Amino acid sequence: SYDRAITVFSPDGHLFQVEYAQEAVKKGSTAVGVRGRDIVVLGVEKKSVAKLQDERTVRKICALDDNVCMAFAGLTADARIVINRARVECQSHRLTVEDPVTVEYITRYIASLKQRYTQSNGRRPFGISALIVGFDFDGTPRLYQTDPSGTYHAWKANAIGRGAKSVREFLEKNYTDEAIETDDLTIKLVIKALLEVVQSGGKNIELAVMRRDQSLKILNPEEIEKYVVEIEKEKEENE
Amino acid sequence: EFPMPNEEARARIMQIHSRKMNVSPDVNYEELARCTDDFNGAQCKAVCVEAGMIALRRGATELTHEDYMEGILEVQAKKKANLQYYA
Amino acid sequence: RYDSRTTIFSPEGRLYQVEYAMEAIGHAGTCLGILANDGVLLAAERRNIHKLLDEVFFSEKIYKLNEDMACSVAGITSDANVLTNELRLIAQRYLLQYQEPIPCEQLVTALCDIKQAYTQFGGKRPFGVSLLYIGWDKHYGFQLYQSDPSGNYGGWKATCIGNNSAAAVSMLKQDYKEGEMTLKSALALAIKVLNKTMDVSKLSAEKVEIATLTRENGKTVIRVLKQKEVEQLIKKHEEEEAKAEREK
Amino acid sequence: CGKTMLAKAVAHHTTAAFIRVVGSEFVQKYLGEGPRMVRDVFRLAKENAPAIIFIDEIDAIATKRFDAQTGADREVQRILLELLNQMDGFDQNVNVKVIMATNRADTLDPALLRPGRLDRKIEFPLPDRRQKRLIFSTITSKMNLSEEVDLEDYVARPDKISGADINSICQESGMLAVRENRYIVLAKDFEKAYKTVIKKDEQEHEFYK
Amino acid sequence: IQRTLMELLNQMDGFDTLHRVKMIMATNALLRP
Amino acid sequence: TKGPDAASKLPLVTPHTQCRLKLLKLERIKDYLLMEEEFIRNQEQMKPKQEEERSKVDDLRGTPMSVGTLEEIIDDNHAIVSTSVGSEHYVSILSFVDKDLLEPGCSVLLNHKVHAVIGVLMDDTDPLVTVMKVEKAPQETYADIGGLDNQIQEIKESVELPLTHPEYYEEMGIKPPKGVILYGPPGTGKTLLAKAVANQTSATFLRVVGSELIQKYLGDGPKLVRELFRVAEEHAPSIVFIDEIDAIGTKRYDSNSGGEREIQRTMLELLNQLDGFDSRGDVKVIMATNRIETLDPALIRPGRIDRKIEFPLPDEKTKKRIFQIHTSRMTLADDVTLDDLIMAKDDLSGADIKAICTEAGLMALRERRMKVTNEDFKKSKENVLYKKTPEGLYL
Amino acid sequence: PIRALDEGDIALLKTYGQSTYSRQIKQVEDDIQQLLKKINELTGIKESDTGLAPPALWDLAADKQTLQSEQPLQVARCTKIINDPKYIINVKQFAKFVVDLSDQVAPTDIEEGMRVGVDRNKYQIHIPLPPKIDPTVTMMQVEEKPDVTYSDVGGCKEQIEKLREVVETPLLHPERFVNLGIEPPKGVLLFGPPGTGKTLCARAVANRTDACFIRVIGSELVQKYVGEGARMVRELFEMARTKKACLIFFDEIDAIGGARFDGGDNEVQRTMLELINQLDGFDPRGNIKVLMATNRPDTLDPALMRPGRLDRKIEFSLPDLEGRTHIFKIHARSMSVERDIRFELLARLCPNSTGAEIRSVCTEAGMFAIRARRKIATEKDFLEAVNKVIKSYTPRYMTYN
Amino acid sequence: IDINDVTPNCRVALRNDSYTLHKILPNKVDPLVSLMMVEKVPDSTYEMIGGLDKQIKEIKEVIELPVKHPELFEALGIAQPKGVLLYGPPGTGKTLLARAVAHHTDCTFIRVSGSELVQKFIGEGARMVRELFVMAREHAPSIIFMDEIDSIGSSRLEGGSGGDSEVQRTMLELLNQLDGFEATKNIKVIMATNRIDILDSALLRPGRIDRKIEFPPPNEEARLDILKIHSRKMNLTRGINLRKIAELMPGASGAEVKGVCTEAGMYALRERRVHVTQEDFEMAVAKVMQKDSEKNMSIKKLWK
Ligand SMILES: Nc1ncnc2c1ncn2[C@@H]1O[C@H](COP(=O)(O)OP(=O)(O)OP(=O)(O)O)[C@@H](O)[C@H]1O
Ligand SMILES: Nc1ncnc2c1ncn2[C@@H]1O[C@H](COP(=O)(O)OP(=O)(O)OP(=O)(O)O)[C@@H](O)[C@H]1O
Ligand SMILES: Nc1ncnc2c1ncn2[C@@H]1O[C@H](COP(=O)(O)OP(=O)(O)O)[C@@H](O)[C@H]1O
Ligand SMILES: [Mg+2]
Ligand SMILES: [Mg+2]
Ligand SMILES: [Mg+2]
Ligand SMILES: [Mg+2]
Repeated sequence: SYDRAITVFSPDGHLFQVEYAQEAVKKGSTAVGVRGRDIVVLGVEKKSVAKLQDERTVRKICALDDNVCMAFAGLTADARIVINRARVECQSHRLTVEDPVTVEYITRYIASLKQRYTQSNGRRPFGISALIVGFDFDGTPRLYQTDPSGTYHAWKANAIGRGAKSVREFLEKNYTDEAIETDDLTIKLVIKALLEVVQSGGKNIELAVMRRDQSLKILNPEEIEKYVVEIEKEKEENE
Repeated sequence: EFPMPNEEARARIMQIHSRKMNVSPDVNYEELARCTDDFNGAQCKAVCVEAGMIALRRGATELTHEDYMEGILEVQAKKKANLQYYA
Repeated sequence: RYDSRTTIFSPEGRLYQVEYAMEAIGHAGTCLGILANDGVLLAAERRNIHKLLDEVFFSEKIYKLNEDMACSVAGITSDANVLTNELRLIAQRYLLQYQEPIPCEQLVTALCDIKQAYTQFGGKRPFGVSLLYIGWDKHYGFQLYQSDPSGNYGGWKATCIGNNSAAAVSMLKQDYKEGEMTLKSALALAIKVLNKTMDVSKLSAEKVEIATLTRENGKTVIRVLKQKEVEQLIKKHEEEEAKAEREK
Repeated sequence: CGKTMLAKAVAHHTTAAFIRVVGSEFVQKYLGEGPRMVRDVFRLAKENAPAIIFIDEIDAIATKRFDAQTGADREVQRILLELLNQMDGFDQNVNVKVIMATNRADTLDPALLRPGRLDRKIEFPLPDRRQKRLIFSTITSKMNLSEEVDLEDYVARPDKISGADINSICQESGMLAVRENRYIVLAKDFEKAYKTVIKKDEQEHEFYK
Repeated sequence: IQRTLMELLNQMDGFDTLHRVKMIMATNALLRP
Repeated sequence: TKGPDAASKLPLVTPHTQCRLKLLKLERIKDYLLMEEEFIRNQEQMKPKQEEERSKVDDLRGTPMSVGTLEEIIDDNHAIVSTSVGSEHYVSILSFVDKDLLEPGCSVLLNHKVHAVIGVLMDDTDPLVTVMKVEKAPQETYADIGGLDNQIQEIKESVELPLTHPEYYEEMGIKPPKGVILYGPPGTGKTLLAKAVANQTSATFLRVVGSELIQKYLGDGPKLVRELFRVAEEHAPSIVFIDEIDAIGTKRYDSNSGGEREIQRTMLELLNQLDGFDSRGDVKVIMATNRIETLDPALIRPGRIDRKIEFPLPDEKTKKRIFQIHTSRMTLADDVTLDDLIMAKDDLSGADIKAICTEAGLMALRERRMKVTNEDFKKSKENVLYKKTPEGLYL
Repeated sequence: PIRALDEGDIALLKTYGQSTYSRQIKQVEDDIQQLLKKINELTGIKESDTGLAPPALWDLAADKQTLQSEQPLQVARCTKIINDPKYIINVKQFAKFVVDLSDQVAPTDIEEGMRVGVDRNKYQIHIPLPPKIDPTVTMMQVEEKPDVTYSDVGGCKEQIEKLREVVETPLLHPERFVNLGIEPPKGVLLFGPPGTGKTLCARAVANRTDACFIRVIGSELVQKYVGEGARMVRELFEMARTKKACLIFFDEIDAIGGARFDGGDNEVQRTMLELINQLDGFDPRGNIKVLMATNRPDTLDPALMRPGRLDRKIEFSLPDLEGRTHIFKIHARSMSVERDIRFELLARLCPNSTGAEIRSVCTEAGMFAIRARRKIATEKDFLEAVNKVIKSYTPRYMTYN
Repeated sequence: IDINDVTPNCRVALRNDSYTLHKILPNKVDPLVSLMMVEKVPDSTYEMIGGLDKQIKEIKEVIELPVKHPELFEALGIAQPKGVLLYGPPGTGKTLLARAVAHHTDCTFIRVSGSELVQKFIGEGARMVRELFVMAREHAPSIIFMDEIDSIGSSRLEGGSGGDSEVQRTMLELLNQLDGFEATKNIKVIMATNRIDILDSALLRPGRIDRKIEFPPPNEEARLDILKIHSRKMNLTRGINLRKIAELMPGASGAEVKGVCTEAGMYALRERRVHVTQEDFEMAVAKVMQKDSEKNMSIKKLWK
């Protein structure tokens, strides 16, 4: 009886509506992000769109600024709003402070907006979790995850959405300094992270690759094919 | 009609059921009656009995008003604690 | 239950009011659109075909928004009118600010943002209207856009909204040839689909509206087919069906 | 309009056993007693056949079956299901006929209006300028009446009144004639009774209209 | 429950009306003859 | 004492396939059965004292012997017994009756004419309870369950290991779990696990449904529950399987109906037998339900139900194990790759996996084949599953 | 387009295939089943035990002598005496008769209202009988002290104190109350969440009551026949009154103490009303302290919960951290644990958990340490048990820090 | 009397004086459960079902094949199917198919339909189910037909005042008798319903309802077959084209097809003739297939 209002505390001090908003994130396609020394990658599974529909409008990885990008989970309707407000915020921050927006700052503002939307009745929580990464630290790669609650955290590597637990365990098992020593190895690591929960062929794995002082580079199907071929070569070498 | 005892009725009932017990002259039965809204006669008798037992627990030879208030609390199974936001 | 208001999240994390609004869309009349190489069209079914009802607007289901956009409508009539009025307002506002026609997707995104805001803030019910969009723009050309009551849109080549949507969409996916459809073939396919999408037989012209979008000399003329050409398409489909059963 | 009266006429004119129940009789407490009574009625009709079952005011237990979410709500659906099974189920009745009377006929379950269960759906409309004349003549035939009263004056009036309203008009006319210590019914008391019975609006609070 | 009362008052009670026995109900389209 | 009345079962035959070794094992079992029949048939026939005493006791008892209830014991040779009609009689106790077990409330045996106590009805079990006892153990063993390794381990550590190896629990100082509930989606393996437990157990097994525990009369429900648990106590190592506990385990609430309150009373008697005044004894209770959230908290609280064993829908490995088990008897083809059916979306249960095999065999019979193929399996899958979901909202 | 199976198809399907050993195996299986049935039918006795004494114990041919000489006597209570005096006897449900005593007994022995034995032919009174004692009610006594004590209850110091103050101290030391003129409560309602230890406290009370402890079986109070439950309650209270300072325990009082409504329970409500007027009303109850426990006190009749029938209402709330630590120590005293187990940490890891859940945690820790072949349960096993018992039945915890 | 035939719960006869067991007698059956067994088979035959041939063949793979030739299932290594559910729009032939099965079967057919299992007292429904399955096992092989299974087989509602818990207890007893601790041998169940989504997931699960046979509304050829079946005894005129009548009945049910024949005959009865013309069939098509629409364009125009 304590889960029908956002501003009502349960006897054990639980805001159950916020947790129910969290539950919507787990119903979205997985997004995997891992940062390297000179690379930040955003793995995303595709839902194998209908044969008679265009994928161009089902974009899940979007860039807030010229050098910060985010991948979300949960409902697309809330995610689009969050991304639009984040873009407006980074542009406004550039206007007031000529320095480019920081990935930490944009993460903090996204978390603040989510928190403001889970602070009163008559405002449904944003049921999306965002994986914000970027080289905005001017020489330092950063990765961030915003829970729909309004809390953000810095992760060396993290996963959100359906099957996030398995990918998180995988990454905890093999995210090492040696694994991310080069960009190609980091991209391969993203590929192995996404393969286990997304079993399928090509076009089901979308990777966003951003290099230092560069722009977002959504890998074409040919590139993910060559990387998955490389992974198959590695596993056949292992056997 | 047998109604729920009012303030005067509750005070009189507590006086009746405390007649056999050694009670301080300082007990304000009018204050007790105010503190026991929606109490029937049986609950007032239980208030007196529990006040007597609370006095006996402390080894007090005579009852006190605070003993009666604690008995009022114990009749409805309520427990009073020092709340951290009530100062 | 967890459907008292739209802001309530189910323990599984589902907006029950939003899902209710979408499931309610099937009550609306059948609307569909086919994207062809030379243009895009919309097809609608008139549920109300009473002889005492006069047809004065001829556009009860298909609305013109901009000089290069049009939209079909399926859902609550009042919400439909509100959304189309807002669509015209956004279109003219963008035209005033930028002095160029809207790139289709921007206007659809504006409506979807408004609808999402309605399903997010308390005290407002979600807009129980799902509407298809057609238009041409300088960036990607002809596009067919779908809108849901939740504000989730998506690019599509051919869809159907309203009564018996699933069957129409399935047969669309079955017999649509990507990149090999002309406007005439698209019209024939739309008529074929609308024939058995609705239970009414013979596909009366008075019960069906079709509007087509074309790119002629950089003008983007929006044409609503009159009863004559609709009846010609009906007779063409009838003769095609007669030819098909000749093999039997 | 004369539904129950026609069922009464059928009961009087038939050589088969007649069973008369009300749809409200089936709605009981003690779950499983409603369908038990439905089954009891149908089995009773089966034992002494041919038989006729008249379930008047069945509109109570006839509403379109929806997803009932309470036990009491499921009880009426269970009653309707038992009635459907008894009418057209595994045990074909044979030689028993079921007559039902409602006032809506559109809120009823489509399974009940199935051509295997309720073959004929006969409409009993409000009497028109013809049926009203026949009703007036039939009712007033036994009444003493008078030479000066002309029932055609009252029949031609545009007021839409059922046969029960006609009977009430005639009974009030008799009461008015008897109140004035008169054994004859004339135009004046008949007219006053007509005006009294016609007044059916009561309050209506003046703004619904 | 109301319909049951409607049927009870419209039963054969007025059919026989044995030996002029009336009903004197006391309390607080039911008002027609 | 009255030790456990374990269900009887024959030794299992391993080969399964209709080979010669299976025939030899079955012939050996038949040979032992024939030897037993011959021995216990030639016993009484070859056989050619106590007869005088038995005859004297039988003539003194007479026939028929009425069954009454002992009310009071007045002297060593006099007592008040109430006949089944409710009338008490001051009768005499005959010498050939144990005065030790003659206790008030017991069912005494009375002479038809004099009504003197001539014996005591020892069992006197309610016939509605003695049916619950399992006599023929089910043939489903633990080898008939695919996956469910954790569930099998918990159920064993609760009901089987304490009997087989009590030393671990004795040395550890812990009393083994005496109550388990098996909950999960329908067709997952709850009743299968209970059947396997009954097949493997050496203790007496009592199976109820939770709907036969409800009786028409007022006090007969709780009385039946008490009689069932008394019978479980009589045979010291006992397992009571209450399937479909939702039937009576539903949450208590203020109900304005005699039936609902009586059912709540039955459940209260059940959970007073489970954990109340007096120790329950060496009686372990297994409960099964498809809806544990609707159960009364007092019923499934620790102390009554110690292990809440979850039974989730099978995953890929469990689905493969169930397919291997349920296609073992089938004459499978070569092109049949079960992995295509094992994949599924998320909702293939163990019960569905067996219906898939049955339907595939039926489709093979349709084509006059006794060897099922891949097309048969896919047709069976798309024929046998009945579904019921969110729309395209989440990305 | 599927085709039905024909007789030739059936014959081929049952023949064309494996048939060298299938027929033999099937026949052997069937005849093994038949032999099993035949063995069962041949033995099929399971001789039912009857109360037959050892042959040396009876060895009596005089049993026939007493069978023939002694006559059975119907029991009946002499309701009214008549003054040759006549006697009106009530033969339970059979009938009422006006009889006279046989020559064996004297008129002085027979008094009004006592139950006597009468012959089945003339109904003459032949022998007076002791007053009826109910067998079910007399078995409602405990007479066997449970082996749990107050030291086995942890985290209920004040609850145990109040319970003793009602049911123990007035019986043991009535002087501490009569001097101050204090009338002790005669009833307790132990209410709280299930598993908090109210039944355990009742058992501890019965373990040291040193008086008559009566545990009331709720099933017996609910009888099939009308008016029998109220009668049973009446005899139960009478039996309690015969004894000195009786103790009566009603566990799960909500079984019969449900709120009245308007046939429903009726008979159960009548039994509850009988218990209500026995506890308080005319005819003072006497030295009978009643004990009642229930985990759903809200469903009880307000008349039964009235503080003249259930005077003291003790709440068994969830234990605090000190209480949870005490319960952990109590339930791990016999456990083979290590010396470094921080039971305070385990108590803090079970925020809202009853003592039953603590015992379940200890049992699961022992089970975990048994699973791996270890004879000592480490703190890791207790942590795993706490997880499995409390936590089993991360993104949500991500918000808290 | 051999003691070995005196099994528990049998009704023995005892002499007037010594109560001597002298006859074994038929077993006791609850009188309400005794009338559930079909004694006079229904007259509906398989040839009276038109348009449902696949449905008949699928139902005979569970009702007929497992009991007539059980050796095939042991040889295949599969388990015999036990239950079939017939679901579809009203008047499609579910009860007609159940009546035809009860006519052509050699097994004991037991009918228990509607609320025969819904009793006032507590536990009576469960006891009736238990004794029904005991009776079915005694007369094995047997077929239980549960028509209108929505009455007791609806989805389990949570407890409370708004709860059908007693009917749910009866349903749970039925569930255990269908797939529980004790397996049922040579007992098949047929269930019919118009709402398959109302039924509980535990009742529809495989093992209890192995095959779900759907009865869609007859197509044009199926409608023609039903028309020819229900007009076989009718004196059709020479200019009767029953195919056109089938085309004039789109989306009709089997009961409506029969009602059309009945009304076409009733028109001839009205005109006092024993033959029917095409016009009679066409007017009956209109009289039977008369639907009710919204009648208020206001409500119709809420949705564009
Ligand atoms: N894990 C499994 N491995 C093998 N067979 C299984 C498994 N789970 C289920 N089955 C099969 O499914 C059949 C039906 O399942 P079962 O009797 O165990 O149901 P349940 O879990 O008790 O559910 P419900 O009581 O709702 O029917 C079993 O007889 C068995 O053959
Ligand atoms: N305070 C406690 N101290 C020690 N052990 C406890 C405590 N409370 C409960 N327990 C343990 O929990 C077990 C079950 O508790 P108990 O039988 O007393 O439950 P209850 O409170 O009477 O609940 P219910 O409502 O189910 O009757 C006891 O046998 C005991 O081992
Ligand atoms: N496929 C069919 N072929 C022939 N007659 C049919 C068919 N379907 C229905 N009917 C006729 O219509 C009636 C349908 O009633 P019934 O089958 O009992 O309804 P339900 O299927 O809803 O139980 C039957 O009397 C039957 O004679
Ligand atoms: Mg009427
Ligand atoms: Mg089961
Ligand atoms: Mg207890
Ligand atoms: Mg039917």
